[PDB]
Amino acid sequence: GPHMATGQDRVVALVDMDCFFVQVEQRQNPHLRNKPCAVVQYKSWKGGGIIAVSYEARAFGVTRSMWADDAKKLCPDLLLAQVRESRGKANLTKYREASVEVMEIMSRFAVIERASIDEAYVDLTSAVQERLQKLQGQPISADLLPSTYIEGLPQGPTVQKEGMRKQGLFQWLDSLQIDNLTSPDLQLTVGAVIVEEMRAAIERETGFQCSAGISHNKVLAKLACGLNKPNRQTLVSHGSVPQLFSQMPIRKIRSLGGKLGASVIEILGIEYMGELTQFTESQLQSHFGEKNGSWLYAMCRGIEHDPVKPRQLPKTIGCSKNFPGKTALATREQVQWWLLQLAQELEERLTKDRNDNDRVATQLVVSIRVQGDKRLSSLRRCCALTRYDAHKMSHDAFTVIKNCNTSGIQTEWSPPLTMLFLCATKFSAS
DNA sequence: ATTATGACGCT
DNA sequence: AGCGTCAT
Ligand SMILES: Nc1ncnc2c1ncn2[C@H]1C[C@H](O)[C@@H](COP(=O)(O)OP(=O)(O)OP(=O)(O)O)O1
Ligand SMILES: [Ca+2]
Ligand SMILES: [Mg+2]
Repeated sequence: GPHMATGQDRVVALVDMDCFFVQVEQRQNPHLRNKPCAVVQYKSWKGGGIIAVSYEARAFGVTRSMWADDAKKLCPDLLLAQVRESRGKANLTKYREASVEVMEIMSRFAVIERASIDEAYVDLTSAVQERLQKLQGQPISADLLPSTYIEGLPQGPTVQKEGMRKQGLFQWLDSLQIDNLTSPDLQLTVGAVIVEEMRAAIERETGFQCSAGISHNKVLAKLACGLNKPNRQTLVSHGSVPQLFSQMPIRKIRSLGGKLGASVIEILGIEYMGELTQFTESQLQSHFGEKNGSWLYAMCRGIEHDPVKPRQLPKTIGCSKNFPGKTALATREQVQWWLLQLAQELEERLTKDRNDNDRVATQLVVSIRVQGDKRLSSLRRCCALTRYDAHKMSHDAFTVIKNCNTSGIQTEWSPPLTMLFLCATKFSAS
């Protein structure tokens, strides 16, 4: 009843760029704009691996992870842009720098948590309170929400999508009580107005379009964001949760896309998020552990407490290359050359990071994979990172891994290496 | 023969 | 610490 918390204390948004790497390439090369196009890395093997796909191309069934030669079978006129190559490896600098552009604009509106290269969570709670004071009990015009969907509406008593969007919006605004400044539905609505403004600013100043979700926590904001893409934003109210979750596959919720989600389905014999409400907190804890059990118990009711962490910069800077099939490194000279290439890119990124962000990494992590292992990493060892120098870093990396060489021969490397990975971590202010 | 990342949890 | 999971 009156003591039962409802997880409506915050307004949280998740902003995610539409087909991000593609938009970066389309801004640079107008010939790619408004075309079925994809971004690919490498080229020799099957025309390269697709990593981002424009919405026009998705209509043909082109997807991420598809080989470009295969995508071309679905979409003969597919245009491609290739990821830059430096020191023999894909170099993602252009996209990282474009990411910074967006993150800096968002940070003008509120504190953000960088969640990936192309998305950030936003805690809008305080910004909403402020805007509410400005409004002075003034109603919110639908004009202020020109790209917003209200999940679950319209309902009750309509052919085209934009018209549906507006009907839903009008039902929502018609029911709002703007008299109450602590009304969670009102707070979300004002949050959506701010997110419209943030999204407009992003597009004006970068050229990039994005989608967004607005709700009361990160998981719902994230789910909302994906409900209407591209170039639209979705508000998921506390009230919409029971209907939304009643047919929502468990795997769609962030963190349940893998083995745990699979275990939830298997052990409990259920399919949808809403079916979780029927179990006690202790029951869920017994199957999935104290922490997961509590989290699932609240989450299936639309409640989640993870804070938007104030962190705009990545916590690690890493460089990685796979050496698949026949290209696996089988000589010490090979291993040393590629560690150097990786270390050189890393030094470059580290030096720029130190200048821009006044911090220095203190730990170097070195990871490899050996031919045969089905695991991402076979071995992960750390050493001290005392100087931003590529030759030293690569020499150190070699030293920590050199014992993995089964070969009785000094020159040879066995079993061959199918992945190398250098990662700088444990930053300190400088 | 996706690849190149990046965060966080467990013990 | 080194490993595993989940994600973009
Ligand atoms: N598995 C991956 N491997 C390599 N790069 C990836 C991978 N997943 C995502 N990326 C890169 C390319 C994407 O443009 C960018 C953002 O990813 P993501 O948000 O999942 O999709 P997207 O922005 O391309 O399309 P959407 O409009 O569906 O969000 O990160
Ligand atoms: Ca995206
Ligand atoms: Mg994303």
